[PDB]
Amino acid sequence: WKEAKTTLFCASDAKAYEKEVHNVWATHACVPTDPNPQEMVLANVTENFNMWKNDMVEQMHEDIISLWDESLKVSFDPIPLHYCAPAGFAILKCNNKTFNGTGPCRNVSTVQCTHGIKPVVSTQLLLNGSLAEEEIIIRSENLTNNAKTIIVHLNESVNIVCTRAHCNINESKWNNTLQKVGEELAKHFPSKTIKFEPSSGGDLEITTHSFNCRGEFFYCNTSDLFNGTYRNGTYNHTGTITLQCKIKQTCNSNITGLLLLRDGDTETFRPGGGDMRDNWRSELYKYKVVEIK
Amino acid sequence: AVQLQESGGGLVQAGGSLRLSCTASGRISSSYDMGWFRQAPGKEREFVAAISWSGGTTDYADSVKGRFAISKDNAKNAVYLQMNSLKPEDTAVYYCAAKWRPLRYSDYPSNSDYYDWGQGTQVTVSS
Ligand SMILES: *[C@@H]1O[C@H](CO)[C@@H](O)[C@H](O)[C@H]1NC(C)=O
Ligand SMILES: *[C@@H]1O[C@H](CO)[C@@H](O)[C@H](O)[C@H]1NC(C)=O
Ligand SMILES: *[C@@H]1O[C@H](CO)[C@@H](O)[C@H](O)[C@H]1NC(C)=O
Ligand SMILES: *[C@@H]1O[C@H](CO)[C@@H](O)[C@H](O)[C@H]1NC(C)=O
Ligand SMILES: *[C@@H]1O[C@H](CO)[C@@H](O)[C@H](O)[C@H]1NC(C)=O
Ligand SMILES: *[C@@H]1O[C@H](CO)[C@@H](O)[C@H](O)[C@H]1NC(C)=O
Ligand SMILES: *[C@@H]1O[C@H](CO)[C@@H](O)[C@H](O)[C@H]1NC(C)=O
Ligand SMILES: *[C@@H]1O[C@H](CO)[C@@H](O)[C@H](O)[C@H]1NC(C)=O
Repeated sequence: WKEAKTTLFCASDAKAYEKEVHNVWATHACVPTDPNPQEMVLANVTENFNMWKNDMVEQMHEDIISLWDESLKVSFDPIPLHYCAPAGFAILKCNNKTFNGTGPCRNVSTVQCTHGIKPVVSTQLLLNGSLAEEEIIIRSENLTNNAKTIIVHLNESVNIVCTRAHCNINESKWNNTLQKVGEELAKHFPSKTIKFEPSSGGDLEITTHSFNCRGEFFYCNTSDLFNGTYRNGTYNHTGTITLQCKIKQTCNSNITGLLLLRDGDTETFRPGGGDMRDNWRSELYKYKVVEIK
Repeated sequence: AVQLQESGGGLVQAGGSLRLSCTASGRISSSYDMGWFRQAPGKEREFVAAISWSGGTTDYADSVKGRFAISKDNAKNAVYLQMNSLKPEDTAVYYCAAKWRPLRYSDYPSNSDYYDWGQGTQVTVSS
């Protein structure tokens, strides 16, 4: 029960016969998972957490880097990956579902492995992740610093399917989402108008919504999604909303989070991304590593 | 991830030249960009140069185009910045950086927010 750092290992449901790339990297370097769920619930116990300084994020990063590197020296469908604590250490799991990833958490649990997380490299929006339970969440190291990213957890899933390109979003689901987000931002930012506008500039992956499907890279136009005013009340001003994807040479998935950036009478937020570690921070906000005392 | 260490900084007379080097620990995979940044006294950090790890395509800040050259040696996991015709406005701490871009569409390197960072090497250009 002492906070520390140590090398972790991965658990896979990998099958040796499958030639899918996530399998072949996992078969070699991920040990078989444990059927026993394991659990150790605690309560009225407080531990400080900081999702923005967690070495667990860096460890998944270097694995996926090596995964992609050795994979692309065709199949490509990720596997949910479990990251597990070694002997002498454990993983603390904060349980306040209203937790924002920083400060004290009064409800913890003890696990030796993580929940299944498949690695999905993307920008602007987080896909196939873990939905936030109950309320929608807002996470940043410093909201005062415009440069620091803002991760928004989705408590209601929106299905997204793009085929060989265009993308499909139900307007009813999306307009629900933005109204809440701006309302949460209205709590975090006073009196200020709160607009959503597309990426001002940068690389193609950041300016579009980029993702990989079955091995082919898709970059989708986001000017249609980020186009609203959402002040007192709500209002979206764009043309089911459809986005334009560029193939470079279908996927049934659901969005689970947002990535935003603020410019510094109105406060405007734009889609972002790039550091795939923040994609990993979306699924690792709960876990911390401690040394058994 | 990649651990970076810069070298080569120091004092140089106006008009002189200096070559900076940066080597990582840890293998650099095919989708990385490597770049150089600098921070002058009391000023914000700015882009200097970048190079694509696999393709070798370069980009230079307008302030340094012609005067600096970025190069690489993949076998050594090293990147270099040859600085010629140095001027007092180049006095700064120079940082080497890496940016993993697995979803890049082209080989052209970025000039935006790099995510992995070295400790810096100081370059002082005397008037
Ligand atoms: C602590 O977490 C457990 C597990 O979710 C929950 O059952 C319990 O009600 C929580 N205690 C609180 C919120 O006081
Ligand atoms: C999602 O969070 C918002 C917070 O404003 C809440 O109003 C809404 O009911 C939640 N949806 C759920 C729990 O399905
Ligand atoms: C998170 O909650 C803590 C209180 O526990 C607060 O101090 C901090 O400002 C909050 N940060 C965000 C990004 O919500
Ligand atoms: C956030 O604002 C500035 C960064 O722009 C920093 O100096 C300040 O200390 C930060 N405050 C908090 C509470 O994070
Ligand atoms: C998205 O499409 C709009 C309209 O065609 C265009 O103005 C904008 O530049 C496009 N952005 C990208 C990143 O393709
Ligand atoms: C809502 O309208 C009032 C005036 O009726 C104004 O003073 C206030 O700033 C507005 N709030 C927002 C969040 O737009
Ligand atoms: C909002 O959408 C309309 C139509 O899709 C477009 O003409 C307009 O430029 C968008 N606003 C932006 C990109 O700021
Ligand atoms: C999301 O999961 C589905 C099946 O669960 C898969 O077919 C799809 O490729 C996944 N999407 C991404 C972006 O990994």
